[PDB]
Amino acid sequence: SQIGLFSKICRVTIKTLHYYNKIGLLVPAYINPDNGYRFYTSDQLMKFHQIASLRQLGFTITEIVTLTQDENSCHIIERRRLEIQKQIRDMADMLSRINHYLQHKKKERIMLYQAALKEIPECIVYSKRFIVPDFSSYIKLIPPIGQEVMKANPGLTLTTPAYCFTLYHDKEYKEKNMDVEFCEAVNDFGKNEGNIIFQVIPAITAVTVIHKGPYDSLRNAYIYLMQWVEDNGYLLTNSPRESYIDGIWNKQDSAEWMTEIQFPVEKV
Amino acid sequence: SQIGLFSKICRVTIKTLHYYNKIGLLVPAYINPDNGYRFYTSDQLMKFHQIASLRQLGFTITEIVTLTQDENSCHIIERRRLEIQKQIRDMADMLSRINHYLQHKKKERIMLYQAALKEIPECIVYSKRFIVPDFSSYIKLIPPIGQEVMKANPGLTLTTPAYCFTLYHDKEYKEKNMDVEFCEAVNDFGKNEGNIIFQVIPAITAVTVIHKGPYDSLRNAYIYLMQWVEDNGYLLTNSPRESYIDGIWNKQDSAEWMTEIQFPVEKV
Ligand code: 118
Ligand code: 118
Repeated sequence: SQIGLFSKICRVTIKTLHYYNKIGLLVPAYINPDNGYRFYTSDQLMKFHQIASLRQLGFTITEIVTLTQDENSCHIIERRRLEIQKQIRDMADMLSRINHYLQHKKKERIMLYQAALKEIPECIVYSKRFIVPDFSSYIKLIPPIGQEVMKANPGLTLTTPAYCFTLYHDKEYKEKNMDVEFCEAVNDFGKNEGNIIFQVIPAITAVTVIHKGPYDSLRNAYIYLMQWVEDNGYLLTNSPRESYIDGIWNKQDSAEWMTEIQFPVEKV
Repeated sequence: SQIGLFSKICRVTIKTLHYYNKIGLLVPAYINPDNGYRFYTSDQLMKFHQIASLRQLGFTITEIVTLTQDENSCHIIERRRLEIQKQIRDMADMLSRINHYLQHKKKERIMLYQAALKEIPECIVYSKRFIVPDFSSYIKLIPPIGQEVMKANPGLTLTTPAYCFTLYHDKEYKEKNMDVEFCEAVNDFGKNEGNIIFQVIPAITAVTVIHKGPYDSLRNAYIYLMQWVEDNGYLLTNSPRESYIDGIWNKQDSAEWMTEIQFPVEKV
């Protein structure tokens, strides 16, 4: 059976048979030496059937070489079983994500906020946890802390890139009784004089959305994020953070400012 | 903020930012013409955030380059949703097949048969449907059926490759007095003579198993295939075909016989 007839028997292209010969997966029975023409037999169709049966299960080519040459190799198929289970979980989450994205673009003509699930590493921060009467009053008392901590810790260099955020330790919603904890990441340990202390903040996977503009609309992102958090079945494992990209330090106009709200979540 | 500090903000590789810049997506703010350095600003971070959100959604890069600026293009999102649904369906299929594979390999030392789905086209066959008392009498009676057909039709040329097969239109296991229909696909129309007719057999999606051995033990294969259709949640849509590829006519050794069982099947 010449390669054309055989390629139509097994119903696959010629280049596929060329490739399977090139990698040594399916070798013709008899190659004519001067022309190089490949001729197969029935016992090449018998092997191509096994090859295609394994290849419909997603096995990579080298995995098929091993599956056909090494017997009692059930650990590689089980490994592939676990990987396929992981991709099914991931694809179902993707389904929920794309349903929510389509649900939004029909709900609003503009996508104001996209939600990204990113991993944030562990940090070394100086932290002050305290009650706040008003979030507007919360903004002013931070540069005093900036003076104070650099005073008490000489030569303490903050991490680059700068990570300056807020934990919201409140389990429900209110506007004037916010129990917050301001954390900012530095390089080394330090002195703990004052309400300012040092602590290690563990690495977390968190869904974050970046809101750009003034802070009075920031709650929007939270409602959105909360929707997201409930829609895709994620569970909020820790208190929500808010990391400051743009603000009074870089830029003077308060409408081009930008913060990023981060929800610590776990997949359940 | 050079590309290193920006790549450390997003926790992304320098090569990814390079690739994005090459493709036109996420062009940086300032490319210094003396040394070609790349400086990024936080607005580029805001753009990269939605880039990373879509890349976390499964969207290919050309789809992100078309989605990040032409904000009206929405049909491409239900289209991606349909692609993901197709993949989830096929992955669930694959998962059922891998679990069935694992149970069967843990069962027996030797994997005798290996099922594979393939799309068999429609084909113009000549057919003869009739009753047989046993399998051996049937095996002996096919060749005179072929001889009668080649005599009654002058100029009848078979199709290459030779798709010559039979159908068991019974639904339960009938060992004797079988209602069997032999058929073979030909090049073009002939004239109906006797009880042999011509017709066009429609294209199917068939789960196939190649039996190597004498014909009286093809039965095993069917049971296996049956388990495969009940286990992996497929459904037998039509009478099972059995195609003869290699056998007593081409090689007189009984142990080099090849028959390709084809269950017409549909997904549930
Ligand atoms: C110590 C404590 C706070 C700040 Sb900053 C800041 C943070 C990261 C990168 C640049 C600046 C600040 C504010 C105004 C003027 C100058 C610096 C800051 C304040 C509130 C909330 C978040 C960050 C700086 C040092
Ligand atoms: C019409 C009917 C049967 C056969 Sb064949 C056969 C040939 C090629 C591929 C598959 C089957 C046959 C028999 C003798 C000499 C040459 C060809 C055949 C034989 C036994 C059982 C079933 C079919 C051929 C034409």
